[PDB]
Amino acid sequence: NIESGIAHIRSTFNNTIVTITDTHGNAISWSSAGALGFRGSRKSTPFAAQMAAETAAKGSIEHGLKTLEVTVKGPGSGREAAIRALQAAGLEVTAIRDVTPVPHNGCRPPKRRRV
Amino acid sequence: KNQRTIVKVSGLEKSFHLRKVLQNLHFEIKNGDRIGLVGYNGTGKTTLANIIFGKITPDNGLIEKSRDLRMGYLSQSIDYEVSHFQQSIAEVEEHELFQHASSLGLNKVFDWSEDRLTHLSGGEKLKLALSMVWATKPDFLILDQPTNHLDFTGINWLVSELEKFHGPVLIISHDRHFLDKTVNRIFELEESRIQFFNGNYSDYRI
Amino acid sequence: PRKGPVAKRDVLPDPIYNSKLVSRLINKMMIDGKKGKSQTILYKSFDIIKERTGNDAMEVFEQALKNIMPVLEVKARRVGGANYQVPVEVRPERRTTLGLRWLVNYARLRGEKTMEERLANEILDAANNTGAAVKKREDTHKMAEANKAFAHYRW
Amino acid sequence: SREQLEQTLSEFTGTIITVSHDHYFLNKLCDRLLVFENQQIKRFEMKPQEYLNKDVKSGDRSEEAMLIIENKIALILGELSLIDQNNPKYYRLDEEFNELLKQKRNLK
RNA sequence: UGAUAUUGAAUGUUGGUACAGCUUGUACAGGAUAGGUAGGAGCCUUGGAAACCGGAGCGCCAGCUUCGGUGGAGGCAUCGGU
Ligand SMILES: Nc1ncnc2c1ncn2[C@@H]1O[C@H](COP(=O)(O)OP(=O)(O)OP(=O)(O)O)[C@@H](O)[C@H]1O
Repeated sequence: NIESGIAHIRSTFNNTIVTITDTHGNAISWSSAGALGFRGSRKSTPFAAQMAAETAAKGSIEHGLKTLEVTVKGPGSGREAAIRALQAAGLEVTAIRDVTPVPHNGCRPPKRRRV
Repeated sequence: KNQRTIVKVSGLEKSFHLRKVLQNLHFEIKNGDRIGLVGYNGTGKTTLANIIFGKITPDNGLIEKSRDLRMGYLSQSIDYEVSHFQQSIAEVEEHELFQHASSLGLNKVFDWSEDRLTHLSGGEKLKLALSMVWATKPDFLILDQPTNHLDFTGINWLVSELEKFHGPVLIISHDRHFLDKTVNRIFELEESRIQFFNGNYSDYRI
Repeated sequence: PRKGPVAKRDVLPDPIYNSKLVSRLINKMMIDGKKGKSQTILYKSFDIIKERTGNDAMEVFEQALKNIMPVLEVKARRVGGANYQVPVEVRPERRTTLGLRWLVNYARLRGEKTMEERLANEILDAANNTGAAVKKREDTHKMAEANKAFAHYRW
Repeated sequence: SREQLEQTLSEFTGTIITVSHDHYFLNKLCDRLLVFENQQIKRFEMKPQEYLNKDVKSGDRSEEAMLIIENKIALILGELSLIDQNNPKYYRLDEEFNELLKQKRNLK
């Protein structure tokens, strides 16, 4: 039973995962578009991000959270939907923080697609 | 109470005319076993059950069972048992039987005429047959082709009741879903030889 | 068309029930311009509705349409490789159009011998919303809700 | 035998009337239902699986509202996903979104 | 590779056996969560009835369970019906 937590939203182009943890990063609960039965294109859509956030939130509310800090990673379109969905579940969102990993010129990226 | 072997079959052979049905079957039924006897049509499942019950004597082999063991046998020719229901009222404690009956959805069986009791739905026959067997307080249940005619109600009832049952249960069924809820072992009878699988029916398939 | 929206056409209210909806259904039932046949069918049907239920036929009919008229329909859009069904709100006029059309078509498919009887039974089913036409409305609402993600898309 | 029967009956172009309490077999074969309920036979134009999983229409006159409002939420939510917060268009969509969410709460 | 002898000690976990305690028991109707059998019209009661509250387990979502704090005279039945 913990109150304050961080909501890690990993929004990629293919899927949106939402893990909810305590302030010390111990996992309370998590949800992802795939876990909710979305497949392929559907998982990417922002609608699925909403549903993923709601499902993750309702799992956490059992443990008794009230305030969430939000961290967003990846280039997906889910972050806004997932954040608004967390607010709609009742948990107040203190601050959103983009923590997408930025290399300072490190590893060579994979070759560009010729689509 | 325990898992002491209740029925032990060894070298059970049975033939009809020139057709071998059972060829050298060694198996044991222990207390608390929920065994699904599966196999395609004509493989001998009813024949086997009748031999286990004692309706048919085998050609070779021995059947070891407690001398006092009471074996409740659902059988396939329900028609015969249900026609004797009028006789069964005198032999079975009315109370228990009717208690079950109402649960199975046969309400107010007391009031049914002999006409209706001879005109029953095949699903009613089974519900009445099931209630009778369970009121006799058998120590070993054999259920040949149950849930054949049962509705959602009688299937929920037969499941919840099988789980409660204390003795062993041998269920002969083709119904994947009924097996996937009640049984933990599959006896597959093919080419007159029984093979053994652990778990329910779905994993048996795999 | 490209120029812009075009003047819709008015209908006169039915002589007996003084209802434009009734008149519109009469037009939907008409075949080969034989408006006589369709008026007779509808009036006979409304007698069956009053004679069967006992309620006013118009009240039953209006209740039936309420249960048939859809609120969200789906429009197809070819997005690259896969075609997406985009949910779109149904204009009030279109709601009435679809209701009458669906009612008439599925009524024609029923198993009664005469259209008036058929139509009557269909309206009664829609009153209790258990007929084919109702089912059609269920389907569109399912499609819209299922493809709710793609509502963003639109022309 | 059951599998072969299932294959054959799916192809058969005539009328099939089947009674079965194996709902899987029914749900594969049957597209319409005659339900025996309360000493009445009612015909339903739906598959066995859909009929059981129905949900009473007690608020079916209100689901229409919940359907239209929610579909508007989806449209505005979709657009917001594509636009940077710094665009002036963001502000208008967010106000409507929160206002529409209040309506959703009121209907529930 | 296993059993066993050489081959001992302590702890923890997990099954079986015997005993004891805590207790545990919902078809429908019926007043409602009715385990079976037996006696049964008195039993309990400042040695705290009912009722209020808090705590806890179970739960078919009806609810029962007991550690308790306020509370102070009833509460329960065979009769009745089901
Ligand atoms: N008394 C008998 N005399 C001759 N042949 C028999 C006899 N009993 C069964 N058979 C045949 O021997 C085989 C055994 O059939 P049995 O009834 O035991 O099978 P089953 O597993 O119960 O099949 P199903 O599920 O179709 O009822 C079948 O070929 C049956 O035709």
